[PDB]
Amino acid sequence: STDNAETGVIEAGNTDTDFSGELAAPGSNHTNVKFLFDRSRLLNVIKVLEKDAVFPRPFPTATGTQQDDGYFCLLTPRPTVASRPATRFGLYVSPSDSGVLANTSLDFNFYSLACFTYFRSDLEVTVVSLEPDLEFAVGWFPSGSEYQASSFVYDQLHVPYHFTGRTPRAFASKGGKVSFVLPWNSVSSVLPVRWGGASKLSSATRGLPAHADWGTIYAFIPRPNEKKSTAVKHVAVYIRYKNARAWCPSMLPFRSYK
Amino acid sequence: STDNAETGVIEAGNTDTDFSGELAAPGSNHTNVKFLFDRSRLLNVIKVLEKDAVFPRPFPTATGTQQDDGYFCLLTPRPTVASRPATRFGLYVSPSDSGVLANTSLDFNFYSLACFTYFRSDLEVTVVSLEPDLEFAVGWFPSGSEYQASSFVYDQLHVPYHFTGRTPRAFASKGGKVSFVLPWNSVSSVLPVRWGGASKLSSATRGLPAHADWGTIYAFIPRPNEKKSTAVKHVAVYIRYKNARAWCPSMLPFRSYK
Amino acid sequence: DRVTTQTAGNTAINTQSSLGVLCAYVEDPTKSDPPSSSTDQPTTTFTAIDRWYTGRLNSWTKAVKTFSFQAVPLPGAFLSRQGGLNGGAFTATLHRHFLMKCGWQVQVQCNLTQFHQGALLVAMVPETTLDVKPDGKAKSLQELNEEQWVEMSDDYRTGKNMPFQSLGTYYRPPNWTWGPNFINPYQVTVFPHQILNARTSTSVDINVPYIGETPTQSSETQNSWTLLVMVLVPLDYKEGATTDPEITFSVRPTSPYFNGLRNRYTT
Amino acid sequence: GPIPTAPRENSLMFLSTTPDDTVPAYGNVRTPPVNYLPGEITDLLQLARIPTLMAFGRVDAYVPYVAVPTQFDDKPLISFPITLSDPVYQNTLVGAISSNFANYRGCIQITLTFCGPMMARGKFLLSYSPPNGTQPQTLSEAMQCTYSIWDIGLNSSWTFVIPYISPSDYRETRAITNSVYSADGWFSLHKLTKITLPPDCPQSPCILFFASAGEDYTLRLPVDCNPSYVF
Amino acid sequence: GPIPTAPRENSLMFLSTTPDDTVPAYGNVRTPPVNYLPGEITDLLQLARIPTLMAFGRVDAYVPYVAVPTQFDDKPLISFPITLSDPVYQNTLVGAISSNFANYRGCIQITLTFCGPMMARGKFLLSYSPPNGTQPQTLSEAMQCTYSIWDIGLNSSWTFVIPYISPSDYRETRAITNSVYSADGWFSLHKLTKITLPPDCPQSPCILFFASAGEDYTLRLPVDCNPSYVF
Amino acid sequence: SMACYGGFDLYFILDKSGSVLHHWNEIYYFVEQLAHKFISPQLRMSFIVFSTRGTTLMKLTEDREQIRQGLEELQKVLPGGDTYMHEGFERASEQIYYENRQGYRTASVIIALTDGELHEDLFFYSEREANRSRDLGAIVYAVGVKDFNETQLARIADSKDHVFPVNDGFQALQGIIHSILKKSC
Amino acid sequence: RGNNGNMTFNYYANTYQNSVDFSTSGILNPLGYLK
Amino acid sequence: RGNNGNMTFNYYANTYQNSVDFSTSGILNPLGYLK
Ligand SMILES: [Mg+2]
Repeated sequence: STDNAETGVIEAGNTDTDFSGELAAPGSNHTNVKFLFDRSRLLNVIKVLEKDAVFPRPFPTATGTQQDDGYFCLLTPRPTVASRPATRFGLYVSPSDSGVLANTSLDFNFYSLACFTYFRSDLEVTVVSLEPDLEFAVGWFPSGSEYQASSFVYDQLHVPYHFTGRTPRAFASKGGKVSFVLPWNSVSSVLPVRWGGASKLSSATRGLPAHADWGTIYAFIPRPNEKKSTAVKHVAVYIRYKNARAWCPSMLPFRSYK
Repeated sequence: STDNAETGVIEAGNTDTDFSGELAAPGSNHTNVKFLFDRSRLLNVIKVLEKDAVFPRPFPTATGTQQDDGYFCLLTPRPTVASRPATRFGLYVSPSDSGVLANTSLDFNFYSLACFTYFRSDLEVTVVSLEPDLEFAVGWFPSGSEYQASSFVYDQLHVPYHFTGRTPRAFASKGGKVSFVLPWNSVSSVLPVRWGGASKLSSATRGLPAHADWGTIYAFIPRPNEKKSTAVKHVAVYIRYKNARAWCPSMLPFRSYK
Repeated sequence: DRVTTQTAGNTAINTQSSLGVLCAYVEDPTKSDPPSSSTDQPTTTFTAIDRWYTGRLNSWTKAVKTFSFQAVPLPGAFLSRQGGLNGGAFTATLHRHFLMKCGWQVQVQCNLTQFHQGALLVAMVPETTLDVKPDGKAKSLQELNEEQWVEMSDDYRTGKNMPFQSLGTYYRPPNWTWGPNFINPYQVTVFPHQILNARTSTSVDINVPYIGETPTQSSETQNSWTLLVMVLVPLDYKEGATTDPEITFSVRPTSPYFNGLRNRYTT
Repeated sequence: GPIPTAPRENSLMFLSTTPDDTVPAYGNVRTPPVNYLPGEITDLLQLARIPTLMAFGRVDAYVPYVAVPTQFDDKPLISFPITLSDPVYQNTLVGAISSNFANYRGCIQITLTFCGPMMARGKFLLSYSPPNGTQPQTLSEAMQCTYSIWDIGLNSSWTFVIPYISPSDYRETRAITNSVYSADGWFSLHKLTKITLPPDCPQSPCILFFASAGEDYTLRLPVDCNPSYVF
Repeated sequence: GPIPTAPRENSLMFLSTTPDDTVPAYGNVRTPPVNYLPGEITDLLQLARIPTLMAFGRVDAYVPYVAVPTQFDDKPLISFPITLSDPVYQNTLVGAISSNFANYRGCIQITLTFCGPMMARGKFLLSYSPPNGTQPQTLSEAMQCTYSIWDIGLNSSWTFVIPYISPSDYRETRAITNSVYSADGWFSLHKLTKITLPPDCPQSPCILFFASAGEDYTLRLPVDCNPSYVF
Repeated sequence: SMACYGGFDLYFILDKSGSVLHHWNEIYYFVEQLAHKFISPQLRMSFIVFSTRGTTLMKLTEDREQIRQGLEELQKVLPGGDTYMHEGFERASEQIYYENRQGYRTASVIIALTDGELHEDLFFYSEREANRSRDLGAIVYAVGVKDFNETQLARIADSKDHVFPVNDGFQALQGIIHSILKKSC
Repeated sequence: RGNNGNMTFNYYANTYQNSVDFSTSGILNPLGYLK
Repeated sequence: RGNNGNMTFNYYANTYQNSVDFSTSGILNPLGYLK
């Protein structure tokens, strides 16, 4: 019908508006935000700790720093790099062996439907092993805490300080999984899917939120540091957004035409 | 008694109609349609995926196409071939090794009692392993969806895209089974046991329904593609028709006399 | 009594050996609501398609064996003009609508004298591909004249010859042995049927509703019913009686619903 | 806190016919409605009651009728044992639904139809013998059993309802067992008086046989079917 | 004491979309309130209804409008199949929310806007053909389909609502399948009368196309999305 | 070869498709006329049929009672089914390869019959199996019952010189089969 | 009710367990009526 | 209520399961109002 799209509001018509027709019956409510993000999906495949770690030092990290990379999973749909939140998402195309390949992550199923700016939800974290008969454990520390990185000698065995704490270290049975729901613990009222301000941090970068995360999990093996194995064991972190709310509609990513 | 069978309706008599007799008491209701198809039976023995698959390309498939056959189980009592719905059912009598032996299937217990034309029911799928100590997983995609066939590199391990999704990937415990009931998800109002129309598809063939299915399951092993084994592992798919309704009576198959 | 004139539109038909109208699956198969899979207004019945369409059918000789059938698809006989069966203003509307949802009402006439014997089995057989050669393509008017009566072979009893898809050079072609659009010739009386015996009647009367996997089906590619004249007892007479009695049929669509108007169907 | 349970010996057993549900996976699916479809089979005994044709070996080309010769003989014109595994019952809806079960109970209803000319007059005796040591062949041996005389006239069908005479309440639907002269006895169509046809009428008319189920035919105990229809 | 349970065959199974909760770990967290934020998306169909731009290949530099030449031709000025996988629908909010689903149902609403000068006068025919064997190109072949004539005047937008004409209640949102002339048919913008411009006005004005969803556009069955936006 | 053949065989690979349903009374006359003409004990013959299952109706035998018992079976064969001509050739390929393992330099001759020519998915395998049987050392003749493309049988036989209509077929194969009998030992 | 002995307690709701039809707006009857 | 079929029984309390907001003191409305 006769309209003005320069107005900015176009009323959603039906077939009966211009023609002779009828309204179709409403099919289903699967587009509900609380329904559509309330399902699990893979976030990041992280290695499993076998000793007391060294958490990745903040950027710009110089060479020679003996730290432990690819062990901590900053639980965020936004793009991360080296277990710390980033802006751009980078994947290595031809990863030659000069320098440390930084473990990046992103929630591919989220941004293809993240047609909004702010998003708040609880987080159900399921940590599925990627190793036959792995008895692991899933430590965690909230948004705004740091990793306790040393070891205390119990009975001539370097038991690290990430076995205990006031934060949930769920121990898995052998051949089992770990699943627990994390509350919204960040200091921001919502998580910015898209952020345009500047974080007044270690040198300020536009478009990088400081506390848009549910925390950081890491997997360790419940043995002291003398019982260290040799081969590298991985674990996979699935994530479900319980009780999702979303505000302020925005864009969906640019699907190319080639 | 005196009747006319040219009329087309013969009233079901008893012994008391012509003779001196009595009505026998009603035995049981095991001929009830909702009772008689609500029991599990084997559908198809499918191989278990060990990498990111290539779904079978539609017919006529030419030689040289590197695809993965015999992995997808189009969940239908009607005859299938190469994980796609067919009309005729073909079994290889003397299968010589020229060409790819296409995995056909059929529900033998269904058509011997499918004395009707249209049939609608939910579907309970139990996927029993045929391998000692097999930890598998049962992916699925509905009637009218396609298989997501690639791999995303998590931690230098080609984890395929059939680990995640919005459709149920049930993971089995080791030595265990997978059982879940699927709703009626096809776009047709009922499933035609016998269909006489033509599917206006890739070149149209009479008697072939396009969306007479509950979906397609496939079994995969939850390891990345670098952990590929050598020997072929099978899995068996049992199927139960929950809450069956059936319309429009028809014929039962021709039992021969030789 | 047994004299029922079935007036419909501007075309009425008489019979003086009427067994009765075998209404199928319901009391009144004329009552039919509109399709629920359309968001436009359907073209309902009107008084130029509410009438009978007499068309011929091949003669019934002594050479015909037992169970030799002869299939007349509905609406597939209106569109290919099978047996001189011009659809009139029904086919002029069926070509211009995409979906069509009707229930039929047929009547097969075959006049046997009291000195003939034989029994046709007329039945409205749902969802069959009996008009299609075991090689996909549908039968033209020449191939219905080149055989006159399709013999119930083993390929029809097992459903071995229903149309298939070419699997291509990649797959080894499997030995097809069965397909679900068979005919079990002994169980055709489960369908809405009457027997056209040579000593009770000369006209059977079947009235079927719309059945189909969708609440309305496509117009060009549906075969949800199939008239099926099957010989149970072969014709026999002494030399002097009227050889080769003709068989006709008379199809009337009860309460159609045409949805999805477009121009006349060009392949 | 924890409810102290004690799982049984049949824990983690997959039984195929457990009378119980299971966990949903992909629920809240509104299906499109089937209010438009007529003729719903509520019960598969709505189809055993529909009479279907039998198959008699002629004097894999079998014949649903009995050709009636003009030659006198004191044996039944056709005779077949009342057993729903017998090959005159494979392609009925009575004998092909019941062969997929294990027991039955009630009255088989054999419908006839004289498909000869209208000017034929004749009578047929229709004897169901219970299981004897010897199958009755003489008309006088079959007059004594459960019979009924069918006079050919205007109405051209006769529904001889076979009684359910058996000790056990549910007969076995499949007598493939070490066999004898088979219970449950024999149906037999005797021609009582010869069919008198006027001149210039075809010799040997045809009695088309049907086989339906009674209004008290009841089935029990599903079994796995024979999959030999597909080979 | 112990409640005797019997755990099922799907014990210790991790299903990703189980419609159920799980054990808390770190509860009793009062979150800071979000009463201040306006504009909460309660439902993602509040964004398919917002009209976004389409993308037409010009006569990865695509154009949201249709340049209108001054040369007469009896073919549609632009024509594109109504399929939400078609690349004139990848970067709409209708076709990029629905490509992350499996079914849809309802009315796509194509909004136009004549972004030419104010002194232009013209008319445009707007035909939606249902799926035919051949795409209609002549104006007389598209006059017969579902059309509507749009007269350029003071108000400069027209919302042609494409009907939902389909047999199945929910159409497939992604026709990447062995393909033919594609259901659900073709939209086509025909210029009926030529655009008559006064002197010293620019030749070839521009019809900016939009694509929203109707008031009855409904989506069903989430699927895993294509992650190829990130490569 | 200049060395005479120690054995000499003959394969009647016969179609029983739905297309030959009105022509089986002519195909059966062609086979009996070639069996009851060559009564030499040097020649063995085998009857292979195909519609959907390629089935050896009589093995490679020479006993003229068995061949008469074989020909009394071919008269009562009902046509019908598809045309899997590759499975007609696989039953002969299981017999050529079994008889190449005797130490006798024999000579396999294959006679094919077809009305309804093959679809592309079936012509690809029947051309493949006819290449397989020639690699096993056979001479494929393609006798044609009514209207047939010679090109669809040019690949199946040795060449276009080896494809014959059925009315000329016994006129052709009178001395064509007899030419190797004098060549033999 | 089918092959279902759970007369007592349905854990999952009817929409999740079964699949109900959406809205459009004993005595064994015969399948053929002579009229 | 979300993707939650547990209509019957919540074991954990609402504060432990969810995360309620602390205090400061159907009909799909449009996201843009022309005034
Ligand atoms: Mg042929």
